[PDB]
Amino acid sequence: YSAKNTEGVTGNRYEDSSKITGPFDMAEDKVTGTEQFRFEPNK
Amino acid sequence: MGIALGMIETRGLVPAIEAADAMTKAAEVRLIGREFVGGGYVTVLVRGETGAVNAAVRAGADACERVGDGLVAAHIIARPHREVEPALGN
Amino acid sequence: GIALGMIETRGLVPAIEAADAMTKAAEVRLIGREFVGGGYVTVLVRGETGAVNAAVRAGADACERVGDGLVAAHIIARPHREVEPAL
Amino acid sequence: GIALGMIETRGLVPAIEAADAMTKAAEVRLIGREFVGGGYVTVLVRGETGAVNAAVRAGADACERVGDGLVAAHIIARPHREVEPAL
Amino acid sequence: GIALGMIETRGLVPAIEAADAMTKAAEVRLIGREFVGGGYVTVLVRGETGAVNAAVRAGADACERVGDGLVAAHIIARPHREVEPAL
Amino acid sequence: GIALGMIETRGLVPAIEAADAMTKAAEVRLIGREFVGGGYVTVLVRGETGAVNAAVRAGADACERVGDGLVAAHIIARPHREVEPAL
Amino acid sequence: GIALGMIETRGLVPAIEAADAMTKAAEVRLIGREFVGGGYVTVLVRGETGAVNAAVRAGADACERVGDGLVAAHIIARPHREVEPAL
Amino acid sequence: MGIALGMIETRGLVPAIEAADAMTKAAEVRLIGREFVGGGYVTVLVRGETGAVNAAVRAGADACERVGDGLVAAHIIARPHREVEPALGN
Amino acid sequence: GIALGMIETRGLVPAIEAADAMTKAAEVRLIGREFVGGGYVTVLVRGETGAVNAAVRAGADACERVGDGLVAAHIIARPHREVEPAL
Amino acid sequence: MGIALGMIETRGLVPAIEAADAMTKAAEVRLIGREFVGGGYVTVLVRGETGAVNAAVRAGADACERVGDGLVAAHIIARPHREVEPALGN
Amino acid sequence: GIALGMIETRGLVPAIEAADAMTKAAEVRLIGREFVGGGYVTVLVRGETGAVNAAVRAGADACERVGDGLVAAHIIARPHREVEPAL
Amino acid sequence: GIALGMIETRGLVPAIEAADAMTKAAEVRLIGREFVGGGYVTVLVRGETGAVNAAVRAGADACERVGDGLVAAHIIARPHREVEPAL
Amino acid sequence: MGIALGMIETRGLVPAIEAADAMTKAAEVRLIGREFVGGGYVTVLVRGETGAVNAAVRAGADACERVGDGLVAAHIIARPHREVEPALGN
Amino acid sequence: GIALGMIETRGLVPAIEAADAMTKAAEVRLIGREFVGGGYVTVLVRGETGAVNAAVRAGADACERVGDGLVAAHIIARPHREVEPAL
Repeated sequence: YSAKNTEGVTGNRYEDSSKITGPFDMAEDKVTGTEQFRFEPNK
Repeated sequence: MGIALGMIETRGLVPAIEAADAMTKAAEVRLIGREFVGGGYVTVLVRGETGAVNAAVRAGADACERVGDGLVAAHIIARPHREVEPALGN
Repeated sequence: GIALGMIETRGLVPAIEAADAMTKAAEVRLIGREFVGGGYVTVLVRGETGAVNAAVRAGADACERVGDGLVAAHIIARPHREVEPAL
Repeated sequence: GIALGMIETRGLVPAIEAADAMTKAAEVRLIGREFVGGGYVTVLVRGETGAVNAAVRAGADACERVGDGLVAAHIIARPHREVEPAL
Repeated sequence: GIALGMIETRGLVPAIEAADAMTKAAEVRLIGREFVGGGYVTVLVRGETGAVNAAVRAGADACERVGDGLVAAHIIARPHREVEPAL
Repeated sequence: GIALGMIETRGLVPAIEAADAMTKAAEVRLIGREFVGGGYVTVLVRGETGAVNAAVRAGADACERVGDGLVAAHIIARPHREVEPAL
Repeated sequence: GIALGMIETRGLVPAIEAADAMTKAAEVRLIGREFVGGGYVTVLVRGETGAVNAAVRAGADACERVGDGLVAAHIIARPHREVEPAL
Repeated sequence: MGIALGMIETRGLVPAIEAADAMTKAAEVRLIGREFVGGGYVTVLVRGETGAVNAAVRAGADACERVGDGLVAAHIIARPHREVEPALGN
Repeated sequence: GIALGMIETRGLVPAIEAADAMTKAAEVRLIGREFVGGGYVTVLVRGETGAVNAAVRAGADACERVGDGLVAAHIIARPHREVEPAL
Repeated sequence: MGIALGMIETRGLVPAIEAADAMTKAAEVRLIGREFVGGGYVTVLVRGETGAVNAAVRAGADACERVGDGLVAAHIIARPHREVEPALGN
Repeated sequence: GIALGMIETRGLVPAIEAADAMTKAAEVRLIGREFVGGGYVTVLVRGETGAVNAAVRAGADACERVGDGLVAAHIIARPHREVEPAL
Repeated sequence: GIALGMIETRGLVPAIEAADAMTKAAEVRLIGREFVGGGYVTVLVRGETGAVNAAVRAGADACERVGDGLVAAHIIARPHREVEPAL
Repeated sequence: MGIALGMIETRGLVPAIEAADAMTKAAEVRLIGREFVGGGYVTVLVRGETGAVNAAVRAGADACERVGDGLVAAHIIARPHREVEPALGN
Repeated sequence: GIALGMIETRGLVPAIEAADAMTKAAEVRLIGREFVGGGYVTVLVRGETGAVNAAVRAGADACERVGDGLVAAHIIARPHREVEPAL
């Protein structure tokens, strides 16, 4: 019962937020390796 | 011994096997648990480094969203507490 | 052949008839008849990838609409060694 | 772990709460609690690359709303050995 | 770790400077430098997954304007056990 | 198995990642890497025809974007016995 | 393998060219060349299930344009152990 | 010494023997077989080098289009698999 | 006998296609497998003149729709003895 | 023991720290000291030969603008005087 | 007579064509062949001055558009001793 | 002399022009000449960072207008140890 | 031996060997190398006296450009360095 | 060091001003104070390439307006040993 509430994917504590970071801020239309960009995790 | 825990629940054993196969084909993650919650919920438990766990779990979510009834959530913990570990069966 | 052919369904009637489809379709050997819970039953067999493909085919034809119905049909081609302890 | 994560913030309270976020999100050890001056406080943590990255991202996402928020949040994967006396 | 990253470029200067970035940004072991032929030069790094993409960090934005420029920067989360003879 | 699979691509990035896709996708052994020349790199795998067929599909859709793209892909089930010197 | 591919047509000109297609298509072992009567001619070949599939696909795809062409291109993966004594 | 197959289907043995004689009057080939399929279906199978086989079957086709029930098919397999020789009887 | 057929194409995949067509078409032994460089790959077969022609036809239409296709297709009628070192 | 002195000003400790890391990575030059100026000003002081110092300082200035508050000052001293040495730990 | 004729062309198809033309239209001796790289192929023949002239005429004639066409035909009438290590 | 000065071009003409410009303009050591393939040519010098800078300026301003010219002129300020064994 | 270096690079070795013929026909120069750069570039090294090498390179640049695709790159080197000799076959 | 930097000027006052800028601009030792005759005065400094380069640039662009003015300002990096008589 009780409202199965379909809901999909959270990627909680992803560690991909672009901020002060420094070594990050790279994926920006670049690299193009693995899945760090593919099918963005739409938190 | 990988401390980062990746761990995913899904509806049905087929999506669980999808997730586990993606785990073992994605990164340096060691599957540590495959348990049946009940009512069709099956959870997979893998260990590894933070980056490896993240990549593997996201690959599993990608490979699992469409198979069968599909997963309901994907979750990763980075620095798990040692007190939680007995609840996983150590 | 080591590839995994494995099927999920609601209720044990489709699971058993799908296992029969497995064993009469191609060269396979069942290594799992799992009770997932809540009516979910999984049947899983070993064989080469072509044989398991053709077997999963047959399992699917007579299962989606027999009994209570099929949930998912699947093919595994490379069972990872790390997956083996889980099976 | 030689991977070095480190976070600047405007206030001791966000600094220490972000340190707790670092520690609970990832199993890494912190080495520095520095008072820059003018309210700027820096926290220095050590661990492997993935762990420190996940920890710092979690702390940056959980620290902006408390006090004056973040000032900077960056990590170094393989810091130089001669940097060690600086911290 | 054993995670495999690697980068190509059209030339040897961008390739070697990218390898410099690989070994400077993160502490990843450098395992190979190969001439594909006709100017395609690739370089291979191994290490932790976070450390692997951490190496690729500096290379990607260091070899874009060097010589003919970056060709490809895709990386592998894990290679298989029999890929090594082809490496 | 004597079935043959082999694909061609510009640059070794797509080559190795597609070989990885093949070796996670089906029971295929990478029997050859060939720097054909002019940026062409080809991978050769033995295997069962269904397995190597699934593997060549995986390699094909692996690098639609990786590197600068594919060049060719196909399947051979029975090469002639005298093509071994060409293998 | 244990799988049986087998194809029938009016006359054997299509049957023999289809047998050539069998052999050029996949690793398969031709075992039967049967003149049914009145023009039906059937070829019985043994091989792996996917090999059988590729073989029968090629034979059918090469049979329509010759003579009266295909009549029945069947595929079977595992006949029971009491069937091959009649074969 | 030739391995290529040149061979003819005919409804009726008249075009069958006419095709065989066209084979032997066209190019240097030897007929490896004459087979009664059933229901008037008859084949002639000849062996030889590719060019001779092609010329022979050319002449046979040009000769058997109208004779009797008529020609059914002509086909020129040039390199059968080693396992196909038993299919032609050796 | 010594009649030389040979096919040039772009890359190895159509080269393997052409070789397979050589071997499945007529009585020819492939004697040469050259990676010319810059993408050109050549296959060299010997046999009877008509057999060579049939093989060349099969190769020519077997390696053009695959990859970027062939660029050249030739048939030596008789290689002069002086050409033997070239083979 | 290259006497050439590079030294970089940053608002906040972050840009100073990756400034030092870039100093070390660009060239094998030695850092003589980091200082908390006060008011958020943090300064890095490195020593080495003139060309290596120039390259390292250029690299650090490149790497620090985006991260944190960014640069405040950046310049190269080729020949620090003897009278400035007591300011460097007499 | 040691007059040295030589031609260069894209792809070794027209190269071997015109080498056969060399040895097929004049009484010259084939001292060898060479694969320049990137599709460039040359052939080196030796013989009488007028004979080598007619030979290269015929070779360039048969090489002109076949495949990718001829690049440079040439005749030297009196090669020097120092050239022998270079040929 | 850890500073790694580096030049690429198309062909040995600008390559050795750059090389002797290196060794004649400045008192530094040339460590390597390499042929990338496809015409790209590689020269590697070592020396003091200022000396390397002067040398590379000299070569880059001396060799660009000869032959096909310079392609990749770039030097490393603080080269890492890890790349040297791969040199 | 005369250290004076002449080297000529061309597209394809037909102009390269024309240049080599000009070398060995002009002056006291010995071809010390015939190498294939890659992708079709072919280049030749000769060594000898300064004036001899200069005259030879003159002859090559007179008789090389109009041969097929022709000359791409030539020059002279007057007094080559000792450290270049390892790059010259050592 | 082995790097030689050196300048003329018309008048001794600008010469010593330039040498003064030499000796404080960068770590360098000066070796020559030569009176050419007719008013040309030459200053000879010895040091490493970066120091001499920076020092000479500073002294030249500081001495341009000083007195009558400079003469020439270009500097060699790695002088040949043969310049020993210049000592």
